[PDB]
Amino acid sequence: IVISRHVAIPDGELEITAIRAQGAGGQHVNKTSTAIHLRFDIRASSLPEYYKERLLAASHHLISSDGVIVIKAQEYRSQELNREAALARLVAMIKELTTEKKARRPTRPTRASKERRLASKAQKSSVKAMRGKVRSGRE
RNA sequence: GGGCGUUAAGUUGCAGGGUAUAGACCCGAAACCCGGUGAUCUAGCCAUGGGCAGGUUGAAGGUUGGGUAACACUAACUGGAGGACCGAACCGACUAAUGUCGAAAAAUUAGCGGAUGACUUGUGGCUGGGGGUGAAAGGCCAAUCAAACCGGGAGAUAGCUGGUUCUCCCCGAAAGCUAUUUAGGUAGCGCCUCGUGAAUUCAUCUCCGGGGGUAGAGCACUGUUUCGGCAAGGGGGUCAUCCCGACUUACCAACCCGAUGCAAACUGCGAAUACCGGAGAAUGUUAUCACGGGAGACACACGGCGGGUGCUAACGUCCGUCGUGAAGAGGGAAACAACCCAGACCGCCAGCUAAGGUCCCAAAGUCAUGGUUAAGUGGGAAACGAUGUGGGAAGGCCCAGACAGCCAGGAUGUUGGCUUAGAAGCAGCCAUCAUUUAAAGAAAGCGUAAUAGCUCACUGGUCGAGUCGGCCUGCGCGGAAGA
RNA sequence: ACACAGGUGGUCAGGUAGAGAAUACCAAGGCGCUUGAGAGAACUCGGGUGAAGGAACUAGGCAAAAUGGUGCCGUAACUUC
RNA sequence: GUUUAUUAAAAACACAGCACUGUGCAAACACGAAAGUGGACGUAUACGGUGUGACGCCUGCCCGGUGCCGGGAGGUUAAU
RNA sequence: AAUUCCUUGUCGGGUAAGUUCCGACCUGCACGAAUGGCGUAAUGAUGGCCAGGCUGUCUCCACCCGAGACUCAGUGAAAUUGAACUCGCUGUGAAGAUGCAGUGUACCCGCGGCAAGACGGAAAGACCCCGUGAACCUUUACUAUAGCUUGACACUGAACA
RNA sequence: UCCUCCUAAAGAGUAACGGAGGAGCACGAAGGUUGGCUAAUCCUGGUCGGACAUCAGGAGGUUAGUGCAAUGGCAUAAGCCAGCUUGACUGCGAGCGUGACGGCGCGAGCAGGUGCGAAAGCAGGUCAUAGUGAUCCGGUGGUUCUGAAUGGAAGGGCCAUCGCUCAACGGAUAAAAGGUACUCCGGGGAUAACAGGCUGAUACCGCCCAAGAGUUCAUAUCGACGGCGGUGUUUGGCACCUCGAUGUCGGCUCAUCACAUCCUGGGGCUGAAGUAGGUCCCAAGGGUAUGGCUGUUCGCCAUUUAAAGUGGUACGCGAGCUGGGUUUAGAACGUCGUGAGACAGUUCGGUCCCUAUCUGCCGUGGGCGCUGGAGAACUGAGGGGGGCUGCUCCUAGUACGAGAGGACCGGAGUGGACGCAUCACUGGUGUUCGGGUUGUCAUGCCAAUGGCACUGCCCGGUAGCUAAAUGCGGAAGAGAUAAG
RNA sequence: CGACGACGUUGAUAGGCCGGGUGUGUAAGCGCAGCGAUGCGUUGAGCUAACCGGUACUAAUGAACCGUGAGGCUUAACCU
RNA sequence: UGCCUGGCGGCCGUAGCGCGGUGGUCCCACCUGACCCCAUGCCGAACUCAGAAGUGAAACGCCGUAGCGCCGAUGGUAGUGUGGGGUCUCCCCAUGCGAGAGUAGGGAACUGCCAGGCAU
RNA sequence: GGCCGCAAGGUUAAAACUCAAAUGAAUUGACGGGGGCCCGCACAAGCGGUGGAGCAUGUGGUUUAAUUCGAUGCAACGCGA
RNA sequence: CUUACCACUUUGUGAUUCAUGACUGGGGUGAAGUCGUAACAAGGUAACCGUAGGGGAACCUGCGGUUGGAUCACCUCCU
RNA sequence: GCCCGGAUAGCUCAGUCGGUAGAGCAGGGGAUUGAAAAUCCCCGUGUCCUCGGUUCGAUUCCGAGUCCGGGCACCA
RNA sequence: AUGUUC
Ligand SMILES: [Mg+2]
Ligand SMILES: [Mg+2]
Ligand SMILES: [Mg+2]
Ligand SMILES: [Mg+2]
Ligand SMILES: [Mg+2]
Ligand SMILES: [Mg+2]
Ligand SMILES: [Mg+2]
Ligand SMILES: [Mg+2]
Ligand SMILES: [Mg+2]
Ligand SMILES: [Mg+2]
Ligand SMILES: [Mg+2]
Ligand SMILES: [Mg+2]
Ligand SMILES: [Mg+2]
Ligand SMILES: [Mg+2]
Ligand SMILES: [Mg+2]
Ligand SMILES: [Mg+2]
Ligand SMILES: [Mg+2]
Ligand SMILES: [Mg+2]
Ligand SMILES: [Mg+2]
Ligand SMILES: [Mg+2]
Ligand SMILES: [Mg+2]
Ligand SMILES: [Mg+2]
Ligand SMILES: [Mg+2]
Ligand SMILES: [Mg+2]
Ligand SMILES: [Mg+2]
Ligand SMILES: [Mg+2]
Ligand SMILES: [Mg+2]
Ligand SMILES: [Mg+2]
Ligand SMILES: [Mg+2]
Ligand SMILES: [Mg+2]
Ligand SMILES: [Mg+2]
Ligand SMILES: [Mg+2]
Ligand SMILES: [Mg+2]
Ligand SMILES: [Mg+2]
Ligand SMILES: [Mg+2]
Ligand SMILES: [Mg+2]
Ligand SMILES: [Mg+2]
Ligand SMILES: [Mg+2]
Ligand SMILES: [Mg+2]
Ligand SMILES: [Mg+2]
Ligand SMILES: [Mg+2]
Ligand SMILES: [Mg+2]
Ligand SMILES: [Mg+2]
Ligand SMILES: [Mg+2]
Ligand SMILES: [Mg+2]
Ligand SMILES: [Mg+2]
Ligand SMILES: [Mg+2]
Ligand SMILES: [Mg+2]
Ligand SMILES: [Mg+2]
Ligand SMILES: [Mg+2]
Ligand SMILES: [Mg+2]
Ligand SMILES: [Mg+2]
Ligand SMILES: [Mg+2]
Ligand SMILES: [Mg+2]
Ligand SMILES: [Mg+2]
Ligand SMILES: [Mg+2]
Ligand SMILES: [Mg+2]
Ligand SMILES: [Mg+2]
Ligand SMILES: [Mg+2]
Ligand SMILES: [Mg+2]
Ligand SMILES: [Mg+2]
Ligand SMILES: [Mg+2]
Ligand SMILES: [Mg+2]
Ligand SMILES: [Mg+2]
Ligand SMILES: [Mg+2]
Ligand SMILES: [Mg+2]
Ligand SMILES: [Mg+2]
Ligand SMILES: [Mg+2]
Ligand SMILES: [Mg+2]
Ligand SMILES: [Mg+2]
Ligand SMILES: [Mg+2]
Ligand SMILES: [Mg+2]
Ligand SMILES: [Mg+2]
Ligand SMILES: [Mg+2]
Ligand SMILES: [Mg+2]
Ligand SMILES: [Mg+2]
Ligand SMILES: [Mg+2]
Ligand SMILES: [Mg+2]
Ligand SMILES: [Mg+2]
Ligand SMILES: [Mg+2]
Ligand SMILES: [Mg+2]
Ligand SMILES: [Mg+2]
Ligand SMILES: [Mg+2]
Ligand SMILES: [Mg+2]
Ligand SMILES: [Mg+2]
Ligand SMILES: [Mg+2]
Ligand SMILES: [Mg+2]
Ligand SMILES: [Mg+2]
Ligand SMILES: [Mg+2]
Ligand SMILES: [Mg+2]
Ligand SMILES: [Mg+2]
Ligand SMILES: [Mg+2]
Ligand SMILES: [Mg+2]
Ligand SMILES: [Mg+2]
Ligand SMILES: [Mg+2]
Ligand SMILES: [Mg+2]
Ligand SMILES: [Mg+2]
Ligand SMILES: [Mg+2]
Ligand SMILES: [Mg+2]
Ligand SMILES: [Mg+2]
Ligand SMILES: [Mg+2]
Ligand SMILES: [Mg+2]
Ligand SMILES: [Mg+2]
Ligand SMILES: [Mg+2]
Ligand SMILES: [Mg+2]
Ligand SMILES: [Mg+2]
Ligand SMILES: [Mg+2]
Ligand SMILES: [Mg+2]
Ligand SMILES: [Mg+2]
Ligand SMILES: [Mg+2]
Ligand SMILES: [Mg+2]
Ligand SMILES: [Mg+2]
Ligand SMILES: [Mg+2]
Ligand SMILES: [Mg+2]
Ligand SMILES: [Mg+2]
Ligand code: NA
Repeated sequence: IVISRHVAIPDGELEITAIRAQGAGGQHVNKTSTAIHLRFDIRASSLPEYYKERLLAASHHLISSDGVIVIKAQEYRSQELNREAALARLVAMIKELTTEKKARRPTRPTRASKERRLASKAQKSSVKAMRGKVRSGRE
């Protein structure tokens, strides 16, 4: 229920229910609801802004069209493991969907290249000057 | 000196208890090993005969004619290969329904795959049990297969269930310790019973001799803890470089000092109760101890008290002590082993009581006296809330008039000089009755930026006689929602 | 185990339509499957039909429906021709 | 094509092809206490085992480990 | 992906909506080259997905034809079964009551039918644990052993260097 | 296995997968004896030398040390330092403590032979408790022992002593790993999975204090740090029932109950202008979606609805149905393992039985009763069924509002779903009516018919039954209340 | 299945019959045209199940059986 | 017989610290010297010996002094055996036992044998 | 895309898009870790030094209020001074 | 009234073409960047052509081919 | 919820058994070069994680915290 | 001997 030094998941918006797992187990998996179905609204949730407008904007299999982080944690057996695991997946995915890429600063050409350009310009011009038709005043 | 003996009479039957070896209280395995019967189903093979309606495609090749130096190549006709196609018999078993004490220990109905083959089938033969065979599933080997069937070892073994058969009488436990490839068995001991022997032996109570370190308490000690003083040393720098700063020596700060607590692994203190002795009275069917025969038992549960663990959860678990149930009926707690009373030898159409009860179901008080409760509280629940209602002690205000009503004044410097573009009697830190009378602020809730104003705090007038809160308290109410 | 919807090798194998030992109706031949008689309810079994819609049922078009023969025209990607 | 008769008919087994490898024929190997028989009245273009499973493109690195093959120098080593 | 936990990854397609499907991306938990890798026309009672058609599979079932079912006559079983004069509820209780407590209802008795209960019937639970139980199977568990293999001795001798 | 503390309830003992530590040794001096001595740590000065070296004095009090853990001790020291020495002896041992036993432990004194001391005296190991191993089988030495005819001897015995992380430490063998989903047998609810039960940590719900947010204002709403409960819906805990069987996910069909109400119905506050909301009381009468994906409860999504409630009922219901999943035996992929095999990891395939006796319930009768007998019609105790609601319009562009927008209250009409009834319509069916038609057999033959082929395949179709077809119902009203 | 409703010769209870309806859809035979298949006339005929209105033609027969004979006792309002 | 001192015991903080004072005929104490018995893990510091000059300074002993330590009642409280009760993770009643700390207060020790000196 | 190939590939054979060049021969030069001659304290042969220490001096750097400006490779760094 | 013809239209299956598509292979340009030096002299291993293999890339290696590659008698005679 | 190996100059690491600071890289300053490389010389780096017990001494020993990969958290 | 780049 914690992300960073300032962003905290207040846990008042963490609608966890317990469903019956999918897979093997015999007569325990049929009858012991252990898959943690974690639901976590995003819009009306009291996380800081710049989180809501980013989570809702991004497209991820967990977050629904109503804007609810949906987790189906059934990778472990007992509800303590599944609850800690679903909370871990939620923490991780909110971390990952709230980290932003750094702003690529687009560079300018080097001053060495600018002077190389101007020197090539001057060299071809120095050639072209004495190139071509010569002027005269005599006949 | 010490260990073992030294005093006693054994022995032979008979009956009985126990042990030991024999199956040894009976029934009950999975299996193991022998010696044999099985390939008339089935897996494979061998030999010898059978079966495959009908309809499709149409290869190689062959002929012919081109085309080639010759091939090559190509066209037509021909021919009929194929684990080829469609499909009946035949073989099989993919889907579904039915059937599931069926018609059938696996079928039937409708569909389905192969259907000239690595096919199918008839007759006969061969391969055999840790062996056969296997287009491999651990499949099949006579409805039986991760080692067939029959007989024998064999009554295997079974620390495991189940059962144990007539009667009466006396005594009558344990589910603990220790040890265990040991935990659900067993052995010794503790507990039971039957004998033998031995002492005031043992028990109860009283007095006396005792040692504890628990409850309690305490902080001299080990840790811990909050304050305040004491605080030098750490301390930022505004200690200025080698020397340092009366300020920071606010912070920290050991100890000390004074107090405040806490502890199972703390004790400068320390009970009750148990326990060990000594002595004595009374009582107790000698209940004590030693030896000998026979055991059972070593899965205990609850309740009270002291505790560990758990969450001061569990009808949880693990201990100590006691009791009960187990192995104890009866009365009571509606029913309810373990809670309360009480320990049933048999009979009685007798009586007194215990716990519990007395209006009716249901035996007994509509008992007596004095109170409380108004909620079915009694007859389920906490924090908390409440002018519910008894009782107490005390305090405040009161016939110089008490509290509440009542028409009603309560204010000019008080926008106060005052972030003053308002915080105006009532959004500013600051204060600022500071005159007037009995009273009245440089004032609370409102337009609150306040004038425009409201009430308001306070005094007076009537009314007149109780009133104000606060505490202890007893019984109550709300909090109090479930299939 | 039964007077058991099972299994059992070989031969003969007619007419009409059909390619035909499939199939449908028949001849020679054989049998009416060893309890019946009523009634005409649920419900089950084997079936027929269905408005409108058409997989919305569902695990899944299981089932059921549908197509289905001969002759002629045509017949794509892909290909090991 | 075959399979779990009697709940699995498949992606499982087989399969033609491929490779490794043993085997010189009294073959290897197997059933046999042995004789013998199969292999096979076969002879390396053949047999047995192993793995993969038509066809096309292919099949990369490691010999440290375990196994197999080769060595015999040395060490250790049995009966005697 | 027959391999992928996160996972319903992301993207595109398909659908109005697609955890499956198809095509890609690669972050391959844990593909990978004859214990084969990749692709592949044909084949497949093979697995997944889609569309056309078709229909009672379905909203939503309705009617009808037969065989049972039901009544009559004949023959006539079975599983099960302590006994029975065999109610509901709330509670108690070896902790999910026909039987106990309290209470309410219910004249005795059949026939058709349903199946919630009688912890219904069937199978001394195939799950789990225990047995100082068993079987098979695996292996660099232990102990052996068949077989394969070395050497000595024997059958086995001679001459020579 | 052993040692120490606590738990341990003031004799001993006393358990737990309770809380804390340690040992598997060391030392011929770290023992004995005689003699002697007394710390740690602060303060003050002193070459290096100081935070802390050895140095001197004061304070202190054992707060040091005891070879090693903890406890009990220790100053007469058991601590520290010196000289001599080996009593770290040999044979015994009154008594006693502790053990079920095996054993363990303390021991004054006696005989011998010693050390220390002047001597009394002390000394058979260390301040104590840990530092360990039963028997068997053997080894080596010694020996008044035995010695298979006799003498030897081998061997055996007694004494000394050696070899066992036999540490699973009372030690089953000198010698020991696994799979079984191919399983089998004996048992257990003594002991697990589901279900039930006890509890409620967890979960869900409510309440208390409430700083603060809310342009100001704690409460329109939310509520920080904290606190008190309730429910028995999850996950748990425990193992009470069931292991001589209680079938388990989901689905379908059938419901039933609670209210902690999703809609409808009635209210309060509102940061409620109106519509619309938010929240909190009352309320269970009725209603509460179809689809795509997945086996899914769950969820996402599309589209509706007035609403798409939360829960109990063996997380209802399989002697009602399915079997996709989970769970058999086949097979494969990834991974692990050398291998058998294994995987709450996938993937393809995979037998779901029962004739209802009782209770229950849906209907339906027989007997008898109710008092002469009989046929009718009823009263009505009591019980059951039913109770849902949208849209449009008028009220009215009215109230309100700046305008967009837009009422309450009250009427009307048409729908949705549900139920009852019926066949006049629309139809379906209608194998019992009529016709068409393929093949074939027969009626001698043409014609006409009949049989059989699913009713042969079809086209129609009467009555009846029926829904998709039509009509009708939810009331209005009254009484007594709920919140208010 | 019991049951419930109707009727049992003074009868429409069922069956049949007549008529009607409804449905199917122009029967067979005959005649004509056509070589024939077929078509046309008779001919909206024929058949018509449960429906409707009637009609004793058949069957619902006289009977027999069960149920009987004034209804307990005691108290109370009256003629007695 | 009384004072003082020495040695050895009783008891082991009422019995000890701290402050203040007193002793030197005797005893004790320091002290002289270490030549000798003897010792210093170096040193007559310690021991040891031979001595007595001086000293009561320390130490020792004696008398006041509570400043401290220490002892500490009566009551009450906690706790508890036993038997009941409850509003039962803790209390109450009856009865029995009765703390710890604290309070008033106490408290500057008492005592035995022998030896010596002093005074009788 | 076609035809061919088993395959690697071959063969037939474009366009979008950009660039004002891409090229061939030949001259002069520069360069070669190309050749051939020839030379200079270039190497070799030697002698003595620098880098090592201190100092003077100048720069680079850092600092300052400025540390004035300029050279900055041989050809600046006891340089203009 | 009906018979053949044929528009329009509806099927089913192709053909071609146009636009479009996750992702991808190359290309060109820009080029300020990174890693190398392959080529140009004997470019320091001559280069290049074909072909096959490998590698991060220029390219490297193998087989064959071309010169569009620079000196080419470095212990010698007298022949 | 732990547990297996772990916390070391500026960095990759070594390395012992109480009395360790060792290697390599890198870096700096030179040497060369026209200059950057590449090379050739010279130079020095930590108290062995915040710690908390022990010991006369902590990196070598036992426990909280960074958690490195992870290992397990399975059975009906 | 190999021995890059502005
Ligand atoms: Mg599993
Ligand atoms: Mg065996
Ligand atoms: Mg035989
Ligand atoms: Mg067929
Ligand atoms: Mg066929
Ligand atoms: Mg045969
Ligand atoms: Mg198998
Ligand atoms: Mg068989
Ligand atoms: Mg066997
Ligand atoms: Mg025997
Ligand atoms: Mg037996
Ligand atoms: Mg008795
Ligand atoms: Mg036991
Ligand atoms: Mg046992
Ligand atoms: Mg205490
Ligand atoms: Mg303390
Ligand atoms: Mg204590
Ligand atoms: Mg026990
Ligand atoms: Mg018993
Ligand atoms: Mg009793
Ligand atoms: Mg009783
Ligand atoms: Mg009773
Ligand atoms: Mg009770
Ligand atoms: Mg209350
Ligand atoms: Mg018969
Ligand atoms: Mg038969
Ligand atoms: Mg036939
Ligand atoms: Mg019959
Ligand atoms: Mg019928
Ligand atoms: Mg049909
Ligand atoms: Mg019909
Ligand atoms: Mg239809
Ligand atoms: Mg239709
Ligand atoms: Mg359609
Ligand atoms: Mg669907
Ligand atoms: Mg089908
Ligand atoms: Mg069909
Ligand atoms: Mg096949
Ligand atoms: Mg076969
Ligand atoms: Mg089968
Ligand atoms: Mg078969
Ligand atoms: Mg294969
Ligand atoms: Mg390979
Ligand atoms: Mg090798
Ligand atoms: Mg070898
Ligand atoms: Mg996906
Ligand atoms: Mg998608
Ligand atoms: Mg894909
Ligand atoms: Mg391989
Ligand atoms: Mg393969
Ligand atoms: Mg009968
Ligand atoms: Mg009950
Ligand atoms: Mg039934
Ligand atoms: Mg049963
Ligand atoms: Mg069993
Ligand atoms: Mg004790
Ligand atoms: Mg005790
Ligand atoms: Mg001594
Ligand atoms: Mg100093
Ligand atoms: Mg010692
Ligand atoms: Mg010791
Ligand atoms: Mg032994
Ligand atoms: Mg002899
Ligand atoms: Mg043992
Ligand atoms: Mg043991
Ligand atoms: Mg043992
Ligand atoms: Mg398997
Ligand atoms: Mg039990
Ligand atoms: Mg359970
Ligand atoms: Mg505020
Ligand atoms: Mg509030
Ligand atoms: Mg149990
Ligand atoms: Mg448990
Ligand atoms: Mg228990
Ligand atoms: Mg139960
Ligand atoms: Mg069970
Ligand atoms: Mg309510
Ligand atoms: Mg109600
Ligand atoms: Mg009503
Ligand atoms: Mg409802
Ligand atoms: Mg459950
Ligand atoms: Mg269920
Ligand atoms: Mg069933
Ligand atoms: Mg179910
Ligand atoms: Mg049931
Ligand atoms: Mg199948
Ligand atoms: Mg299936
Ligand atoms: Mg009702
Ligand atoms: Mg009609
Ligand atoms: Mg009709
Ligand atoms: Mg009809
Ligand atoms: Mg005829
Ligand atoms: Mg005819
Ligand atoms: Mg016939
Ligand atoms: Mg019709
Ligand atoms: Mg009303
Ligand atoms: Mg008529
Ligand atoms: Mg006509
Ligand atoms: Mg006619
Ligand atoms: Mg007292
Ligand atoms: Mg006291
Ligand atoms: Mg080309
Ligand atoms: Mg030189
Ligand atoms: Mg230098
Ligand atoms: Mg120099
Ligand atoms: Mg110059
Ligand atoms: Mg090159
Ligand atoms: Mg070169
Ligand atoms: Mg190069
Ligand atoms: Mg080159
Ligand atoms: Mg290479
Ligand atoms: Mg950790
Ligand atoms: Mg450089
Ligand atoms: Mg270095
Ligand atoms: Mg570069
Ligand atoms: Na190898």
